Order: sequence, then structure tokens, then C-alpha cells
Amino acid sequence: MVHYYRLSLKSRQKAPKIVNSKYNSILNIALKNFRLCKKHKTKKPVQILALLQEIIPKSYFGTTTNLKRFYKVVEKILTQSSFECIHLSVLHKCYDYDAIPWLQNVEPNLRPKLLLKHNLFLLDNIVKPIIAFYYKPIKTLNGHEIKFIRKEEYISFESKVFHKLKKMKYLVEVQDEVKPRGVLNIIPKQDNFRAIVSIFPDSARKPFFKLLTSKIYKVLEEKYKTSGSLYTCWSEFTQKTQGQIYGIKVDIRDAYGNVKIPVLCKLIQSIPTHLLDSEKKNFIVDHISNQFVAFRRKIYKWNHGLLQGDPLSGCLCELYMAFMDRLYFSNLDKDAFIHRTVDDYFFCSPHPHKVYDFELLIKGVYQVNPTKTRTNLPTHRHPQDEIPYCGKIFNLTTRQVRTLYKLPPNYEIRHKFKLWNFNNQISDDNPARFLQKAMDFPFICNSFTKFEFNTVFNDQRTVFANFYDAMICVAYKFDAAMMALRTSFLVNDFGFIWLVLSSTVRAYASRAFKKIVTYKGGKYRKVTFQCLKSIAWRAFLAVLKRRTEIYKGLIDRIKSREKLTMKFHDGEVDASYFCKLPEKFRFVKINRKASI
Repeated sequence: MVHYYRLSLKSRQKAPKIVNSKYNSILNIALKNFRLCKKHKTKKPVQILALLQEIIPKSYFGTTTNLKRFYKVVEKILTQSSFECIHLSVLHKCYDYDAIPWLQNVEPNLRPKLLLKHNLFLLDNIVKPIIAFYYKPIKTLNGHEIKFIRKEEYISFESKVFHKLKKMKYLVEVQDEVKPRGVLNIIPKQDNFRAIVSIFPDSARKPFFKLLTSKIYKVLEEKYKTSGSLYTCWSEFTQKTQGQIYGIKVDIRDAYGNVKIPVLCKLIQSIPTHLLDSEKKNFIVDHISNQFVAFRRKIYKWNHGLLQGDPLSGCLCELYMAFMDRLYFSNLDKDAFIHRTVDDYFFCSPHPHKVYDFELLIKGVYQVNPTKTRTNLPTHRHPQDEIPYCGKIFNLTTRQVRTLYKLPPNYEIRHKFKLWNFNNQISDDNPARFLQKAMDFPFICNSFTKFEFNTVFNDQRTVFANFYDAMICVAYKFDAAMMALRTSFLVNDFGFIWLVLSSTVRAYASRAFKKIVTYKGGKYRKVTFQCLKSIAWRAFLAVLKRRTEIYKGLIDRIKSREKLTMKFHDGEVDASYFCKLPEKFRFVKINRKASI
């Protein structure tokens, strides 16, 4: 029932000095050379795919081919995404079982499962462990992307930051033998840093912290106002506002850290006993003012707002932010547009001076990241009609809204996906069910919301563009899943693609249609089903042309068996946008390769 092998570096085991009788004696030599490699180590740069060559003797694989078949799995671990795994079958399938010495006087039928048991050993005892020995995995937060930084370079950074936390008195040394509550790490967010703690933890406080987290979220929806509906706010604003819309999007800096601990406590107190009694009066208040952390075998005290990674910080921030929000954000123009989230405000107005002033107030009440501030004020140096907010792009002039796709240059588009699910594992002999799950709706469901397919304020062309761009994402995952099929599944007969892909195209054009209808508007003209369908096909072709040598057959089938020509019943819609890969997606990498 279990076919997946997690590429995650978190499965590595403490390698033994020698293997027992269940393993061939070859592995002993390997384990031995391994121990030697962990000593010759120098701060000098190494490549895991080269040390293993010194560790696992070639006498193990027999022929270069078998050696290469395996070291591919290593490269997968070296260039993995969070949640990625392969089929255990790939560890024993195809291998030239004759060229393998230690498996000769072993019955030809018992060989598959034996090689599996061994390749796994190496992977879990040497390969993964030596990777983690030199490097440190870091989740970049931009999807399931993972970067491997040399432990030396990471530690050096961790220190630079650690001392900064000392001098700025965000940490203070103590002497207690207990109460750390957790250990703090330093994740290199972009180019700044983010200091976070980790609960030890204990299950004797977890169903308790849940009741608290939930109870505080209740105080929010019962005592404090909501930001309202983004779709509604932007709808009504554009409906009534006829002049030039002016707006600013500000990003609050260190929301968790800029919390005034003294005040948040007094906020927890004033909470009506209806919800939360004298238990919060002390505990939640106590927890906040007493956030101790364990670092380098020393327990420093954090006194800079709330700590990230603390089970309480999540809700307490939303309570403190909604409190502040209520203090200095009451008297905003009632005819103006306002919208807040985690740490992002979005103020619009036909009167620029009011937008101008909102920023001043917002910079007075909070601290902001100016580099992430987006506006169209003349007073700013980089005006833009298009400001990003809540995964959508609002054009202050055309009033149009498009999905926000965070795709940095050179970013590997595959990471954006979670093709492998460890709870619902798909056997290697069934590629159809795998390709299907990949082509589901759940993931791109965000690009299929009112914001994209509404016709109240969005032009006919914008809706078609929103669909095309979202289908490109799908199309990009199709290629991403197709790679997995020929690497893990080891598919040779590529024919079932047509059944899934054709169903995928039709299914989505329908998803669009129904959505375009549910949110029709005065900007509507006519969205013919066959048109939506064409865009979907136009999308797959755009992403597919990136591997003309691989998808040659698939492309031709689309160009001949499908009517790609779409009939926009609307005139003000440039159709040439669907005849090429959108520039937004023109910079993603679709070519994997190990480097570390």
C-alpha cells in the first residue's frame, strides 16, 4: 500500500558501524568510507553528487548505467520541493541485474526486492545524512521551493543576526534551567531575517492553546469590525467613483514584533467575560510578557512584541492589529475605499490629498516596508496604475482586476506544485490516476474566483486574459506532472494523456463558463463555451512549445484535432495574447539540475 519514498531530508537515519546479516557485506565498506568522508571535511566547497562517488564503491552498481540510474534519485533529493517523493519501484526497476556482483549467487527472482532494500539503506544512511551533514535546507516561502545553504555560511549568518538581536536588546541572557518553551532559529527571509521560535512541545497544553486561539478569534468577530468583502468594496467604489482613482498599498513591517506587549495585555483584560474569564486575565497576559527562548545552550528573554512560531502570537496579533485599526482608522472618508489584512492596508480615493494623508497616518501609527509600498501618488517616485493586494492586481485607472502570480526570474515553476500526496499514494502502474489528481481544480481554484470571472467591473477581455493566464498555470503543472511520470512512474506508453488532457480542457472551460455566468455584469457581451475551450487549448500549446522536441506529437494533435480559433463576440479584445506565452510566465525555469 506504500509506494512513495519521501525525498525530504528529514527521514535520514543514524548510520550503523556495520550492517547485520540481512544486508550484503558490500554495504560495510560503504558505511566505512562514509565515516571517513565526514572527517576530511573542509569549509572548501563540495558537491554531494561527488562525495558519494568516493563513498559508495562502484563495485556496488556493477555498470555505469546502474550507477547513473541511482545517482538520479540523489539529484532529486538535492533539488527537491517540500512534499516531493518518488516511487520506491524506481530504486529497483530497469537496473541491469546481471552486472551486479553481490547479487549473482542470489536467486534472480529475489534480486528486485534485495536491491531495493539496499539502495534504500544507502539513501537513508549515507546519501541523505551526508547531504544534511554539509548543507542546511531552507523553505524560501515562495511556494514549495527549497534552498540548500552550507552549514558554515548559514551559521555565520545566524551569528551576525544573533548579535544584532543582542545589541538591539530583543534578547537578554538569564540562567534558569527550564522554561525555554522553545528554541529560536534564524530563517533568511529574502535579504532581511526572521527570528522564530519552536514549541518543544507537549500535548498537555495543545488542546488548550487551541481553545484559546479559537476563543480570541471569537472576540475578533464579535467585538471588532470586519474589513468587509474585498469584491464588494472594490465593486461599489468603482461603481460610484467616476474620476481618477488614487490609491496606496502599504506593507506593515514586523507586525508581530512591533506589538506593544504592555498594551496587548491590557487589551486581553478588557475582553468582556462573556468570552474569556480570569484565565486569560493571567495566562495569555503572562505568556505574552514572558516569552523565553533557548538558543546556543543559553536561555535568552524575548521582549520585542510577540514571537513568530508561538501558538498564541497568530491570533493575538490579529486582535492587536484590529485594535490599532480601530484607534486611528475611524475617520476615514466614508466614500473612500479601505481594506486591511494580516499586515497590508489598501486605501483608495478620487481625492489624491486624502490618499497622500492616509500614508502619513499609516506611517505614524505603524512601521512600513517602503520598498513594498505601491501607489499612484505624484509625490512618489515609482507611480503605478496597478497595485497588488490580496493575490489580485487592481488597476486604479481601468478598474480591472487580474490574478497576482509571484514568479521570480529563474524560479523553477515545478516547486509551485504538490504532485505527491503521502496520504493518498498512487501505485506506479497507474499513471492515469496520477495525471488526473494533478489536473484537479483545488489548486488553481484561486485563479477561478469572482475577481477573475466577474463582469461587473471587469472587461470581457480581462476575463479571457484571467482565464488564459490561469490555464497557463494548469498547463505548466501538466508539464510538471509529465516529467514525474517519466522519472518515477517510468511511463513508456504515452497514449492515455489524450483522455485526461481533453477532459481537463473541457472541464475547465466549463468551470470558467459557470463562474463567468454566476458573476455576469453590465460589462458582459457574450462568452461562448467553444471560445473558453479554445483559450484552454491555446494555453497548453503555449507552455508545450517550450519542449517542442518532447511534446511534438501532443502539439500536432491539438493543432489538427482542435479548433484553436476562438470567436470573441467582443471587439475590444486583443486575441494575440492567446497566441503566445504570457510574459508573466516567460521567465520560469522548466529545467531541473543539481548544483549543491
